[PDB]
Parts: sequence; structure tokens; C-alpha cells
Amino acid sequence: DTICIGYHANNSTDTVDTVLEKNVTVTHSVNLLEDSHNGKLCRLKGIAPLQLGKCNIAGWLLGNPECDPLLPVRSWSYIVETPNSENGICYPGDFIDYEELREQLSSVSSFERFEIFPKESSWPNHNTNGVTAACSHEGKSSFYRNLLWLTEKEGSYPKLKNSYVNKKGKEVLVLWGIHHPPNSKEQQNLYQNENAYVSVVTSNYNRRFTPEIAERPKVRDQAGRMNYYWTLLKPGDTIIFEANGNLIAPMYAFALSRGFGSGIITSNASMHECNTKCQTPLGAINSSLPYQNIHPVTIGECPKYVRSAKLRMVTGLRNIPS
Amino acid sequence: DTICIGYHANNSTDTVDTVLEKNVTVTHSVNLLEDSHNGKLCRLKGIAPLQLGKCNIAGWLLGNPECDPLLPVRSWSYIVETPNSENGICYPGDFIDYEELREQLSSVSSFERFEIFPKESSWPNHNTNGVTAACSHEGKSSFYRNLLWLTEKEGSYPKLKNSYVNKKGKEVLVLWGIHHPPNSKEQQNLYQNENAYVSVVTSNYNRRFTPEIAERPKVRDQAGRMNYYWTLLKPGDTIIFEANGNLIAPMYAFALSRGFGSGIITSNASMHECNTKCQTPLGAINSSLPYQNIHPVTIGECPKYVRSAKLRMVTGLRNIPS
Amino acid sequence: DTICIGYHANNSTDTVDTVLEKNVTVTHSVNLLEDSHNGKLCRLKGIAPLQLGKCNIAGWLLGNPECDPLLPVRSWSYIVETPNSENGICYPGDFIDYEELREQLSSVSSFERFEIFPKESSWPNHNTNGVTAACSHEGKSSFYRNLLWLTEKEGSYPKLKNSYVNKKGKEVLVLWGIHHPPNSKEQQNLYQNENAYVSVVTSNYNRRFTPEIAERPKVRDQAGRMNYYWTLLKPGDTIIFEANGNLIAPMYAFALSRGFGSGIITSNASMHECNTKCQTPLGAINSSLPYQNIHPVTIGECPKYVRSAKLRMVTGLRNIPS
Amino acid sequence: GLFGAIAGFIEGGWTGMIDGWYGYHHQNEQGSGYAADQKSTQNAINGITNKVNTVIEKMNIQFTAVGKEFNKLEKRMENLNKKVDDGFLDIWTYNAELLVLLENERTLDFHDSNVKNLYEKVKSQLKNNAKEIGNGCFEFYHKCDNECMESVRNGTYDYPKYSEESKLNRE
Amino acid sequence: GLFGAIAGFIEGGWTGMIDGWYGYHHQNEQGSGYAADQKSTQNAINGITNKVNTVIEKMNIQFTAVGKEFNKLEKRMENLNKKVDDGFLDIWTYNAELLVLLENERTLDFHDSNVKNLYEKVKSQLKNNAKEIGNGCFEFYHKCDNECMESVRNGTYDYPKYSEESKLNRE
Amino acid sequence: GLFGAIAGFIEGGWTGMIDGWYGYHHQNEQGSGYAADQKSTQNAINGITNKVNTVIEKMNIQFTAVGKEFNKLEKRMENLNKKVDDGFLDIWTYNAELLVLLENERTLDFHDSNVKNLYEKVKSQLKNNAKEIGNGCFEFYHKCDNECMESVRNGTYDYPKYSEESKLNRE
Amino acid sequence: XALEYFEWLSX
Amino acid sequence: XALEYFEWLSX
Amino acid sequence: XALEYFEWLSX
Ligand SMILES: *[C@@H]1O[C@H](CO)[C@@H](O[C@@H]2O[C@H](CO)[C@@H](O)[C@H](O)[C@H]2NC(C)=O)[C@H](O)[C@H]1NC(C)=O
Ligand SMILES: *[C@@H]1O[C@H](CO)[C@@H](O[C@@H]2O[C@H](CO)[C@@H](O)[C@H](O)[C@H]2NC(C)=O)[C@H](O)[C@H]1NC(C)=O
Ligand SMILES: *[C@@H]1O[C@H](CO)[C@@H](O[C@@H]2O[C@H](CO)[C@@H](O)[C@H](O)[C@H]2NC(C)=O)[C@H](O)[C@H]1NC(C)=O
Ligand SMILES: *[C@@H]1O[C@H](CO)[C@@H](O[C@@H]2O[C@H](CO)[C@@H](O)[C@H](O)[C@H]2NC(C)=O)[C@H](O)[C@H]1NC(C)=O
Ligand SMILES: *[C@@H]1O[C@H](CO)[C@@H](O[C@@H]2O[C@H](CO)[C@@H](O)[C@H](O)[C@H]2NC(C)=O)[C@H](O)[C@H]1NC(C)=O
Ligand SMILES: *[C@@H]1O[C@H](CO)[C@@H](O[C@@H]2O[C@H](CO)[C@@H](O)[C@H](O)[C@H]2NC(C)=O)[C@H](O)[C@H]1NC(C)=O
Ligand SMILES: *[C@@H]1O[C@H](CO)[C@@H](O[C@@H]2O[C@H](CO)[C@@H](O)[C@H](O)[C@H]2NC(C)=O)[C@H](O)[C@H]1NC(C)=O
Ligand SMILES: *[C@@H]1O[C@H](CO)[C@@H](O[C@@H]2O[C@H](CO)[C@@H](O)[C@H](O)[C@H]2NC(C)=O)[C@H](O)[C@H]1NC(C)=O
Ligand SMILES: *[C@@H]1O[C@H](CO)[C@@H](O[C@@H]2O[C@H](CO)[C@@H](O)[C@H](O)[C@H]2NC(C)=O)[C@H](O)[C@H]1NC(C)=O
Ligand SMILES: *[C@@H]1O[C@H](CO)[C@@H](O)[C@H](O)[C@H]1NC(C)=O
Ligand SMILES: *[C@@H]1O[C@H](CO)[C@@H](O)[C@H](O)[C@H]1NC(C)=O
Ligand SMILES: *[C@@H]1O[C@H](CO)[C@@H](O)[C@H](O)[C@H]1NC(C)=O
Ligand SMILES: *[C@@H]1O[C@H](CO)[C@@H](O)[C@H](O)[C@H]1NC(C)=O
Ligand SMILES: *[C@@H]1O[C@H](CO)[C@@H](O)[C@H](O)[C@H]1NC(C)=O
Ligand SMILES: *[C@@H]1O[C@H](CO)[C@@H](O)[C@H](O)[C@H]1NC(C)=O
Repeated sequence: DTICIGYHANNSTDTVDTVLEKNVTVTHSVNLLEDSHNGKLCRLKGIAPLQLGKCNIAGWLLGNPECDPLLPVRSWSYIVETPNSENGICYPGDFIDYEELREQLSSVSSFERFEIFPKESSWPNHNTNGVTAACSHEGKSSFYRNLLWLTEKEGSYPKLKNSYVNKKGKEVLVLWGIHHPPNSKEQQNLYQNENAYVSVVTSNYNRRFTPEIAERPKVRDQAGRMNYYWTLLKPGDTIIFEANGNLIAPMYAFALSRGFGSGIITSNASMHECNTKCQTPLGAINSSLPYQNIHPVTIGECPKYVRSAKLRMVTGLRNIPS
Repeated sequence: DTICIGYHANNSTDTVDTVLEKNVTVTHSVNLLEDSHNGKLCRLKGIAPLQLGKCNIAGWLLGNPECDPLLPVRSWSYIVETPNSENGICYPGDFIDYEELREQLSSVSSFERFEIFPKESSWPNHNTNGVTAACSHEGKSSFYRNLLWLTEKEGSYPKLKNSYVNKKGKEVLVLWGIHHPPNSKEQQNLYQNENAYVSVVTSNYNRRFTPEIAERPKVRDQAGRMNYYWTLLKPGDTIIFEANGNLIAPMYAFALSRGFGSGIITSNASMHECNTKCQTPLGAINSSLPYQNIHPVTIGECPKYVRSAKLRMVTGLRNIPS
Repeated sequence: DTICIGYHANNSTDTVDTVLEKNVTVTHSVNLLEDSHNGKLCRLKGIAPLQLGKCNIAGWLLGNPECDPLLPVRSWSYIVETPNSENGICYPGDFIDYEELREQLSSVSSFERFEIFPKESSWPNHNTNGVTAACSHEGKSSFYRNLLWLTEKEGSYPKLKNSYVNKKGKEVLVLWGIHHPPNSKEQQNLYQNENAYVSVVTSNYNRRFTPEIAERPKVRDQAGRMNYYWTLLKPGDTIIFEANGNLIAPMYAFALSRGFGSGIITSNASMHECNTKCQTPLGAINSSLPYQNIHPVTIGECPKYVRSAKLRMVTGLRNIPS
Repeated sequence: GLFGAIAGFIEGGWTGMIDGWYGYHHQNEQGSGYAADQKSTQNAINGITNKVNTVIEKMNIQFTAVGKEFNKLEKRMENLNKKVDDGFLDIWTYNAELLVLLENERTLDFHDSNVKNLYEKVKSQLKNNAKEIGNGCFEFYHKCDNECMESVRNGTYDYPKYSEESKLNRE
Repeated sequence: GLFGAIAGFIEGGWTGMIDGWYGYHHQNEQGSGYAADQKSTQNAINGITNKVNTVIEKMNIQFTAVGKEFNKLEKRMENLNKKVDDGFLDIWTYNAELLVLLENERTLDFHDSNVKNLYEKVKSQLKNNAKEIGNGCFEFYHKCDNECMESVRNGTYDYPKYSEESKLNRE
Repeated sequence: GLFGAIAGFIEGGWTGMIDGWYGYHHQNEQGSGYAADQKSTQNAINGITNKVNTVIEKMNIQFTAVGKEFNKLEKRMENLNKKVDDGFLDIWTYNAELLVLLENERTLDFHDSNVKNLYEKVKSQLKNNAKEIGNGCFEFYHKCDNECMESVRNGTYDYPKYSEESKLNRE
Repeated sequence: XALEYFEWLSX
Repeated sequence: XALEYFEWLSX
Repeated sequence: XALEYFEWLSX
């Protein structure tokens, strides 16, 4: 009559690493490293992402005609750009403080595109039919949907001074442009004044612009430039434009609302009818694991990103079926 | 006859956590997490803090009349601002590079407020009695204690060109202002020149200012602005002002000395007759413990801030009185 | 007859620290902390460093005559500056975006110094013999090797407009200067126009400069200034200069190629005929150890820098020869 | 192992015992069979569960973290941002791999320790009424039915009850 | 524990022993009493003291660290600064909690180990002149006065001195 | 140690044994001599080698990291950069020193454990044919030539072969 | 989380 | 620091 | 790396 004391062995092939010995077969274990994703763009906690399609941030904000127009009011959980955004700034020029604007948009959750300065008529005695070939649409020469090219009417460019009072109850992003002709001849043929100026002022904002005439290398078949500027009009505040030439006036502005846990990503994936608490540019992660080696860029409640290819923790014993 | 081998048990109720088992009662232990403070503003290693009272950095530097004037020379260990600093920039305008100036002040240990350009007479043939309602004091319309509003005298604003040579043996912070009237009428009625300019130059500094006339939304009942500028005059160097209008000239400048371990905090607490080696916005920490969960902002020799609510290390044994 | 079980003891005096007990003599151990260097400046993976000698980055880029001229084309692994670089900006003025330029140079691996605008003749009807005492060489008054001081010729300064097309197949760093005279008299005696201007434009770059006349404190016996500007001309792009005065025109530009693992250091050491995979300002590290306490600044494949003075790991047993 | 039990003087594990981590295998006249020890098993389960949970808990939820953009004149800030991201990444990968390794070692050693502890408990319960035939087994110096085996398993062995018979057979 | 001593085959601790962590409790004709072992206690004290000191020392003094301010056109730098602060905070909280847990486990296991070591030392000193009555106690096969008890305590037990008497009583 | 072997009931190490970490020292009629146990030694070597390699591997190669420059109006960014560098430095120094300490402790304890394991293995192999004379030695109750000593060393001791003689000498 | 490794655990 | 837990420690 | 501490190791 005999009795023995022994331990559990099963049939698992799970291998873990230790400090003294690598690659040890054990009976039970758990994996703390998530490496799987569905490769889809999903809703985040019930809210669909804002897809810009062919446009990037700049192209959408300015109103590139080549991009399919969005609904007037939109709400999202995160913003998506396509890697090959061919549509952006279609008229050559520098977009000032563009990156800071992106950062501002990273905490924005909703927008309302409204007509701040109606085409007819906020700028009397000026021509608002200005178009260009660089911003073409359906073959024809066109222009930004949100901006307006105020030129000379009947051989004169009268000094305009208009203003908007923000009664939306939210921040109002306002964008405008400043045109820079290559020569003084065009400057006169467009704005009739070689000494033009544009003045934009609010409570906290204050800037003056001057036409800089210079022959510049052809970009998109344009030797002239067009610098783009923006500001955030606080609720109740008033924005004032006052110019006598070279002003690419605003037409549509954006009413913005702030939200948390949002951001911008550059993804190649497509939108599916699905939902997740964690989203990466490669796809959605559905996991409660503490780590993930999929992608550094994460939006929502996600595991921490690491470079590890294996994180397996042992729970059972050293498996010895022999 | 028998003998036994056993271990110590006492009567402690101290509980610690381990990796295998949480909440274990032990005989002896030590707490490494400090969670107590006296809720007072104290001296730091023998030096009292600089309290700005009603003013913030801007308000004190410019010389807001609503704030109780400090002693001409002051030395401190850290700077304290009140959360509800109602007194700051009292005449609407942008304070340029304000944050960098704050950062500079974070390593300053002492200041000497001296009269760099005496009111009478450094600016002959100009009026120095200019006041405003936005910077009011005791009901009456007043102005900054450190600045001076040079206007037109007897229907003319002669071009002034003055300079100061730094013989203090330390850095000299010099602040000045540039006025921006809403219309050209006021511009003429104040400085007699529609084409005014202000030139400020040192060895390493070089800037020119131009009056920007534009109707701006009313801020503190003022449609005009006043941009504030500053510079650090190196020992031995010379600062030169040269203007024909719109100059809010300097009157008092600051002689600065650099120190270590200083900083700025926003605290609600009050100054008491006490001393500490570690100071937080909530109060002073008197501890040699390695960690603290009180506040992230610390000045002096302090424990490291963590989010932990309990850090107890076991020294004794597992307490079993049974 | 007896048998014993025992462990190895030898004769080592190697001491290690543990958590329970410091300073324990053991039989075998390994040191993971490298603390030795050869105190020499060596080649990095077969490529010699770019030594600027007496000049710093600014002095070399502008072309300070006091520094020994380098070969037209140079390739390096890292850039070295001497702590006491007495030769830099020899004509007083602000070098705009200098630090960003340094950062750009940190990823540059090679340069080709070529003549973008030949002295004779790219600027007809203008004097190119302008020199100064501040940039002296061999006692005589001289000027930058890469720049040219265009002045008035025969009592007139005709508007010049020249341009260069980049057909090097690489980025082309182009530097120029803008002169600022103390008074209008000198301004006229040099450029004949009190209303001068300089226009520099490419595809992506666009800047206009205006002479700012002001009496400034003497720096290197000069009351006038000279601001230095730069740009990176993309391959295929065209840079255009167009001025009527105050232009310190370019003469030599740099064709640049990008590389990895490069950087700038300030070292006091000397170049020897040796080679290394890791370089510090104090000297080269030849080690496979994971840590080093020599210097925080490292170039190449180096151990991680720590503040530790001893990192010894035990491998053998507790040595008891008794 | 560290305590010399598992893969030590007890060479292999029992595929037969499927109801627990540690246990017994008895052999008497009534028959033979495996039977896990539920107490030690439960303790080990609780400990390791708390360990795992404790490792998952120490890692907070990684909320929204997206990249930023910088223009051609902000290369410094760009490289700084990269420095930050890369640094944090290195540190966390390091911490993860290291912690997992350490906890694995400690886990295996913990199992080993548990087995040795159980064995010593049984041994101290039986005393000199049985002999260590090696391989973590005991041969009885008397007859032991299922009731006796159960008395051994659940920690209620009666030594003086079989002391006489055992002494006789021991001779 | 890990070594099965504390809360193992020695179920409870002695509230009576107030002069040390580890020790003895003797019972003979002259009387009964507790008496701590000063050597092992001192060693443990030194070790744990060095551990604690070693944990406090590894943490440098946190000098002045205050926040910074950013205008409406520097949101990026602001969020970067926050990234940095938050990151460092996470890392340090992690390290703290983890280290404390690990060191606690190792500490308890260290105590357990010390107790078992002492017990084994005593056992190896006494040999077969006494019997293990369980619960970490030994019953003598001879008479043991306070001098003998002291001889056992301070590691100077004389085995052949009582060998005969013990053999006789053992029968 | 933690297992009470090294610097415990085996007070000192053998300078005589120069071919291995753990081993034996025999004494019989044919003579006396040291002889290391190659198996346990090899295992320990493999383990510690993997540990060291594992510590060196966890640290990536530190590539090019140079300082940056900031003008008089960028003190904030400068101090931020410094914050970053200093923070990372603190963290890594901390991690290094801590890890080295921990691994050292675990290493010494590992050696101790190995020695005790070997001793217990030998003891369990010999059983009652020899007696523990303390200090990790066994005195034979019979004659043991070099062949017998070798039978003990390489784990092939024949107990019933000398059982009779041992029983007789034990009396 | 729970390790449901045996059907009688207490989890 | 010292752990003065017993009055005879050596600390 | 290898710890060549004895001449017969397997390394
Ligand atoms: C041994 O483990 C394997 C898993 O590697 C088991 O395979 C599973 O068997 C069950 C039912 O027997 C199936 O439902 C699963 O589909 C199989 N695969 C997995 C991944 O679970 C196998 O059953 C085990 N055998 C024994 C005897 O334990
Ligand atoms: C890690 O362990 C695995 C066992 O899981 C080893 O894989 C063995 O590989 C050999 C050689 O191909 C096969 O004969 C065995 O059948 C494999 N075992 C199993 C269960 O798959 C593997 O070699 C080990 N790797 C390292 C580097 O240690
Ligand atoms: C048990 O521990 C408690 C502490 O929780 C002791 O209470 C202290 O008793 C002393 C004197 O006996 C007083 O001076 C203290 O004010 C009490 N509180 C504290 C916090 O120390 C108690 O004395 C202990 N009793 C025994 C028998 O050990
Ligand atoms: C942690 O341990 C404490 C013991 O210190 C537990 O508190 C016990 O709580 C129960 C239920 O209220 C009381 O009956 C005991 O008297 C308490 N003990 C003491 C000494 O206060 C507590 O429940 C434990 N907490 C957890 C979550 O484990
Ligand atoms: C004890 O260790 C010392 C090292 O501290 C050994 O000294 C070396 O001896 C060898 C040859 O015996 C020489 O080649 C070396 O130059 C000596 N120094 C070093 C640093 O290795 C000494 O040999 C050892 N002695 C014994 C008996 O082990
Ligand atoms: C660390 O251990 C060393 C032993 O290596 C100690 O140095 C001993 O110092 C004493 C006093 O000078 C000398 O008598 C010994 O000969 C030294 N030993 C050796 C081998 O050099 C040293 O004191 C210890 N340091 C600390 C602080 O523990
Ligand atoms: C533990 O084992 C002891 C011995 O087997 C058990 O004692 C038996 O219990 C049953 C009840 O089903 C009695 O009818 C038997 O007569 C008992 N045997 C003896 C020795 O009298 C005991 O019940 C078991 N349970 C526990 C928890 O101890
Ligand atoms: C340790 O214990 C041994 C035994 O009690 C002590 O030996 C006694 O010491 C006293 C001195 O006070 C002698 O007069 C007794 O006669 C000794 N007893 C014996 C056996 O002769 C010894 O003194 C104790 N001290 C140490 C440090 O060993
Ligand atoms: C291990 O030791 C046993 C006992 O010494 C060895 O058995 C001897 O082996 C030799 C071969 O050289 C035989 O000729 C002897 O007759 C054997 N002795 C006995 C007991 O018969 C054995 O060879 C050794 N080797 C291994 C790996 O076990
Ligand atoms: C998605 O984009 C990646 C580049 O980021 C490219 O490698 C891949 O081919 C694309 N895949 C699809 C399906 O578009
Ligand atoms: C996520 O995974 C869990 C685990 O299977 C599953 O229960 C859940 O349905 C999944 N959720 C989604 C939305 O796929
Ligand atoms: C101090 O300020 C805090 C806000 O930071 C406020 O909650 C609190 O009420 C104030 N307390 C006192 C005493 O002023
Ligand atoms: C700080 O605390 C220690 C501990 O009681 C005390 O000795 C010291 O007086 C305290 N210091 C002050 C200034 O309160
Ligand atoms: C090198 O420079 C250092 C200052 O960084 C100075 O201390 C040292 O004297 C110099 N040594 C030599 C040899 O030039
Ligand atoms: C670096 O050190 C190793 C170790 O001695 C040596 O083999 C090698 O030659 C050294 N390399 C150089 C270039 O000095």
C-alpha cells in the first residue's frame, strides 16, 4: 500500500520566457499582448468618424470644389485623412498657422457650416464672380466654396467695411484669404489701387495685410500667391473686415463645439457598419488586454503600445507529461 | 521538558499589499507616501515669497494703480499669484512674449524698481499728463505707475530721441507700450502725425513700431489698443528710444538678479510666520518621505509626486496573534 | 570514510551590492558600466568628422575669412565645434532662424560649395568691392567669402533682378544678407535710395526686406547692422532676387545631401588616426556594455547614459575562502 | 526548480490528475486513484489570480494619443516630440518585458514551493509509520483503506492508531 | 508562506515574545518562558533596514518643478508639455507601486525563510535526543535545565552529554 | 543565505575545488580529493548566462542623441527639452540600479538553493547507510572505495548493496 | 478576471 | 533611518 | 556572451 504526492501536467504547448530560462512549456498561461484588428474603420462609442474623402484639412476648410460637399452640420468622434489627399490648397500660397489649426480641430467634436457673409449682397459695388483654373471643377474654372474673390466693379474698388456679430453661442472659426499678384498691372486691373490694404480685427485678434507684388515661379500655372488666414471668434464678439483690395473675403464660417478623446488620423481603411471603444489607423481593436503591438496611434480606450512581439504570462505549472 | 521555535506577533492593524495577496496584516511597517500639509504659505529656506496680491505678473510689471505698491527692492524664493487676479492689463492690447517673460521671471530672485527715465524732464516739449478711465484708481482716471503717455504739447509732437546706459551691474528689464488709436482724427489730436513711428534699439535688440489705425470692438470701453513690449538690457549696454508719436514711454525699469530653485505658483492660501524646505500651492510639506500625493507643483526640496493613495512597505512579519 | 558537499570559493575581491546587503565579496561577476574612453576624436564607421576649427556654424556658413577655407566638397559623420569659437558673425546683426538651420545641418551628411552667382558678372552696374574692418583678414579690411556687398556704381543703384535654377539634383542652401545703415546719409551714399527694398522668392519661400535706419550702440565698432537670412531651394526650383539697395547678395551656395545618425558636438579633443562606432565629446567609446557614465551626448551606436558610478552584476557565488 | 520539487525529486507531472494543480495518487487493496488537494490548489489560484489582476490593473487605460504636424521651420520641435514618444515607448516596452519575465520566474518558483510544502506536510503527518521510497511517494508499514487515505488527504491522520502495526512490520 | 514556516507548520506568532522577531519558548522543571534569538533578529533588522534605506535612496530629491503658460496660438506646445508631465507621472506611479509590491512579497518570504532556517538549525543541533512533536516544538528525551536550554539557544548544545540518557528514555 | 546552505550550515567554500561551482570532497582509504558536480554547475551556468544576456538584450542600442540650441526668446522650449532629458535620465538610472540589485539578490539566493538541492539529493540517495556529521558531510557506516564514491557522485548509489554492512556497523 | 481552471474553484 | 524595534539592536 | 568559467562547460 502506497501513496504519492504529485503535480498537474496536461497537454498544452504554451511556451513562456523567464529570466533564468527561455522558452518553457507550461500547463496554463495568459497572453497580455493584443495583436489582432478587424482592419475596418468603425464608430467610436456610437459616433461615426468625419471622413474628408479626397480632401485634407485645408482642402475641406477652404472648400475645394473637387471634394463632395458635406452636410451643413456634422458630428464626429475622430477625423480621418487619406494618405493620397490630392485635393488641398488648390491656389498656391502659404496657409498661416495651419498646424495649430489642426491641433484646434483635434478637440472639436462638431461643426455647423453657415453663411456668415452672403454673396448677395455683403460686398456692394464689387465683383464676386472671380474664378481661376487652379481651382477647377468639372473642367470649368472655379473657386473655393467658402471664400469669395472680391475684384473691381466698373473700374473702381470702393473701400469696404463689413462686420459679423457672433450670436451662435459657440466659437466661430472664420477663414479668409489675401491675394498677391505678380505685377502691379494685374494689381491695378483687379483692385485699382497699388497701395491696397486689408484690416481684420476682433476683440482679441488684430491683423493688417499688404499686397506684396513680386514675380514668382509658376506653381499650378500661377505666378501669383494667396495666403490663407484664420481666427476663432469668441461667442458674443464681433469680427470686422475693412479693405480696399486684394481681399479674398469669407462667405461660409464654422460654428464649433469642443469635445474630449478626439483626434486626427491618416488611415487607408474603409468605413464599415461596426462599433468599437478603440480605433487605430490599421483598424479597430476589441480587447481588454493591457498591451498592443499594432499601432502607436490610438483613439478611445486602448491598450498601451509596445514594440514587443510576445508578452505571455505563466499561470500554470511547468508541464511535464513524461 | 519541551522547547519551541516561534516568531513575533504583536497587536498592530497595519495592512500592506503584496503581489500574491492584497491587504495583509503585519507587525511592523513604514509609510513612504506623505499626504499631509499645513495649508499655509511659508518661507522657503529662510526667504519669504513675493505675493502680488490683487495683481498678476502683467499687472505688477506694468504698474496697475489698483494694486498696493511694493517696496522698491524685493527678494523672494518663489512668486505667488491669486487665482482671481482681477487686476492685470487694464488698457486693452496684446502683451507680446508675455509667457517667455514669465519664464524669465521664474529664475529671477530679486528686483530693484528704479526710475530709468524721470517724468520731469526726459521728454521735453511733450505732455506727460495723459490718463485713462480703463486704468482707474480711487474712482479717478489714472495710468500705469511704470509707464508714461507722451502726447502732443502746444499743437506739436517733436521727434524725441533719448537713451539709458545700464550701470546697475545687473540685467535691466525695460518695458514700454505702443498706442493704437481707432481713427486718424484721434491720431492727429494726440501725436499730430499720421505717419508716426517708434524705434527701440540696444546692442542685441532691434525693433520698429508703426501705429495701426482701425476701428476695433469696445474692450473696457476702449476701441483703441495698446501693445506692450519688453527687453532685457545687458549690463553696460545702452537702450535707445526714438519716436515721433504713439509711444507709451518707460519711466520705471527693473534691475534683476538670477537665482535657482525659484518658480511661479497660483495659490489660494495665506502667508504665515513659518518656514519649510518644500512648498506646494495647497501648503507646505514637512517630510523626508520619498513620495507625496498632495500636488504636482512643488518648489524646493520635495518628495516625488504620484497618483498613489497608499504606499506602505512591510518591515515586520505576518501578524498572527491567534 | 566520509564525503562532503560544498561550493566554490576562489580568491576574487569583486564586490557587488544587493537589496538586503551592500558590498558583498563574490567569486565571479561582470561589469555592465563602461567608464573608459580614449580621449580622441575618431572616425565614425569609416567617415571622418567635419571640423570647423576656429569657426562655428555661422562663421563657416557665411564664410569668415579668418577660418582656413575647406575643400569645395566635404563628407562627414558628425560636426565638431570648438568651445572657444572666436570667429562667427563678424559683422553685427541678427542671424534669423539660426538654430533651425543648425538642426537642418544635423541631418546633412555632405556639402558641395559652388558659385551660384559669379562675382563678374551677375550684378552689372553695381560695385562688388565693398569691404569692412569688422570682418578683417591679415590686418586688411575684408568680407564674407560666400557673400557680396552690392553698392552704388557711378552715383546710381539700378534695380537688379537675377535668378538661379537648381540643377544640382539636391537641396541647395542659399544664404544672403540685408544691410541696415545707422543714418539716411550713408543709405544714400551706398544705395542712392532712401526707399530701398529686397525681394527673395522661390516656389515655397516668399520674403521682402526693408532697410531700417536707426542709430544703434557700437558693436565691433559698427553702429549699423546686417541681418542674415537663408533658405533651402528644392531640386528643380528657382530662386529669384530682386533689389534696389541694401542687398548683401549671395555668391556661394551649398548643395546638401541627407544622412542618418549624424549630429553636432562641442568638443575640446583632437582628431587622431582611429575609428569607432561610438563618439562622445570627451572621446570615443569602444564597448559592448549596455551602460556608460561618461557623457550624455553620444553619436553612433553607444551604450545608454546613466548617472551611476557602479553597475556590477554578480554571476558567481558568495566568496568564502575561510 | 528553486525548491527542488517540480522537475526535481518528483521528475514528472500527472496527466491523470485533471481536477487540480497539486494532489495525490493512492494505491491500496481497494484500488488505486488520483485525487487533487483542493486547499493548496485554491490558495495558489487566488494568489496567481491576484497577481495577474494586479499586473493588468497597474497599467492604466491608454486614452487618445495622436501625432502632430510641424512646418519646414519647426524641425527642432518635431524632433523633440519624436524624442518624447520614442523615449516613453522604450521605457514601457522595457518595463513590460522585464516585469513579465520576473513574475514568470517567481510564479514557477511559487508552484515548486507549494509542491514541496505539501510533500513536507504529508511527511510530517505520517512520521515513521511509512517510508520514503523516493519520487515523492510513501510506502505504508500497515494497511491503509480509503478511509485512511482520506484521513491523510484532508489532514487528519491518526498516528497512534496504526503505530503498533507499523512498529511490528518495521521490525 | 513560501517556505511553509510562518502560517505553515507553525500556525501562529507569539504575543509573549516582545524582545525580538524570532526566538524560543522553553518549558522545564524550573519553569517556562519566552526568549528571542538575537543573532537572526539582528541580521534580519540589518537586511530590511538596508532594503528600506535602499528604496528611499534610489529616489532622488524632487527639486523645483512648476507649470508653464502658452498663448492661444501655442496649443501644440501646451499639449506636448502635458504629454511629458503625464507620461513621467504614469511611469513613476507605476514604478513605485510595483516596487513596493515586489519588495513586500520578498520581505515576507524572507521572514518565512529565516524562521525555517532557525528551526532547521535547532533540529540539526538536537538530532535524536528529542522528538518533533509538531508545531515547531521539540520534546526532550532527557532532563534539560536552564543551562541546557541556554546551551541550545546560543548554539552550543552538547549531544554526547545527554546521548546516553536520551537513548535510555527512547528505548 | 535564503535557503540556509551557503554561509549557513555549510560555513565556507572550497578553494580546493577549482573545476566547478558546486561539488564534493571525498575521504576514504584510497585517499581524499575534491570533485565538482558537472550537471548542476552546467545548469547554473546556463541559467545565469541567459540572465545576463537577457539583461543586456533588454537594453536597446542608444543611437545618435545630441543637444539643441535655443535663442533668448525660447527659454520655455529650452527648459522643456531639459525636462525631458533629465526625466529620462532619472528613470533609466533608477531602472538600472534597481534591476541590478534585484537580480543580484535573486542570483545569490539561486546559488544557495542549488547547493541545498544538491545536498538533499545526496542525502536522499544515501538514506540511513551514513550519518550527517554536520557541515554538509556524511560519514559512512561502511567502506566506500573510489567506485562507490563515483556511484554517489553521478547519481547511481546502490543502497541494498551496502545495506547489510551498514546495518551491522550501525548496531 | 478569473482563472477557471477547475470546475470547483471558489472565482 | 533606523528601525528601532527592539531595545537591544545594535542601529 | 559566455561565461567561460570552467574549461569543460558546454558555451
Ligand atoms: C489537449 O489540448 C488541445 C488544445 O491544444 C485540445 O484540443 C481541443 O479539443 C477540444 C475538445 O477535445 C476541441 O473542442 C478544440 O477544438 C480543440 N482545440 C482547442 C484549441 O481547444 C485537446 O482536447 C486536449 N486534449 C486533452 C486530452 O487534454
Ligand atoms: C522552444 O520550445 C519548443 C517546444 O514547444 C521547441 O520546438 C520543438 O522544436 C523541435 C525541433 O523542431 C521539435 O522537434 C519539437 O517537436 C518542438 N516542440 C514542440 C512542442 O513544438 C523549440 O525548438 C524551442 N525553441 C527554442 C529556441 O528554444
Ligand atoms: C497595541 O498597539 C496600540 C497602537 O495601535 C498601542 O496603543 C498605544 O498605547 C500607548 C501606551 O500603551 C499609548 O501611549 C498610545 O497613545 C497608544 N496609541 C498609539 C497610536 O500608540 C497599545 O499600547 C499596544 N498594546 C500592546 C499590548 O501592545
Ligand atoms: C482588509 O483587512 C482588514 C483587516 O484589517 C479587513 O477589515 C476587517 O473587516 C471586517 C468586516 O468589516 C471586520 O469584521 C474586521 O474586524 C476588520 N478587521 C480589522 C482588523 O479591522 C478588511 O475587510 C480587508 N479588506 C479587504 C478588501 O481585504
Ligand atoms: C587570484 O586572483 C588574482 C587576480 O586578482 C590573480 O592574479 C593574476 O594572476 C595571473 C596568473 O596567476 C596573472 O597573469 C595576472 O596578471 C594576475 N592579475 C590579474 C588581474 O589577473 C591570481 O593569479 C589568482 N590566484 C589564485 C591562486 O587563484
Ligand atoms: C566593502 O568590502 C571591502 C572588502 O572588499 C571592505 O574593505 C575592507 O576594508 C577594511 C578596512 O580598511 C580592510 O581591513 C579590509 O582588508 C578590506 N577588505 C578588502 C578585501 O579590501 C570595505 O570596508 C567594505 N566597505 C563597506 C562600506 O562596506
Ligand atoms: C476527513 O477525513 C476523516 C477521516 O476519513 C473523516 O472522518 C470520517 O468522516 C466520516 C463522515 O463521512 C465518518 O463517518 C467516518 O467514520 C470518519 N472516519 C473516521 C476516522 O472515523 C472526516 O469526515 C473527513 N472530513 C473532514 C473535513 O475532516
Ligand atoms: C552559551 O551557553 C553555554 C551553555 O549554557 C554557556 O556555557 C555556560 O557559561 C557559564 C558562564 O556564565 C559557565 O559558568 C557555565 O558553566 C557554562 N555552562 C557549561 C555548559 O559549562 C556559555 O557561557 C554561553 N555563552 C556563549 C556566548 O556561548
Ligand atoms: C556512474 O557510476 C557508476 C558507479 O561507479 C559507474 O558504474 C561503473 O562503470 C564502469 C565503467 O567504467 C564499470 O566498469 C564499473 O564496473 C561500474 N561500477 C559498477 C558499480 O559496476 C558508471 O559507469 C558511471 N557512469 C555513469 C554515467 O553512470
Ligand atoms: C493602404 O495604404 C498602405 C500605405 O500606407 C499601402 O501599403 C496599402 O497598399 C494600402 N492598402 C489598400 C488596400 O489600399
Ligand atoms: C469583442 O470581443 C468580445 C470577446 O468575444 C465579444 O464578446 C464582443 O462581442 C466583441 N465586441 C464586438 C463589438 O465585436
Ligand atoms: C481656494 O481656492 C479654491 C479653488 O482653487 C477654492 O475651491 C476654495 O474654495 C478656496 N478656498 C479658500 C479658503 O479661499
Ligand atoms: C518637521 O517635522 C519634524 C518631525 O516631527 C519635526 O521635527 C520638525 O520640527 C518639523 N519642522 C517644522 C518646521 O515644523
Ligand atoms: C578642454 O576643455 C575643457 C572645458 O570644456 C577644459 O576644462 C580643458 O582644460 C580643456 N582641455 C584641453 C586639453 O584643452
Ligand atoms: C575594441 O575593444 C575590443 C576588445 O579588446 C578589441 O578587440 C578591439 O580591437 C577594440 N577596437 C578598437 C578599434 O580599438
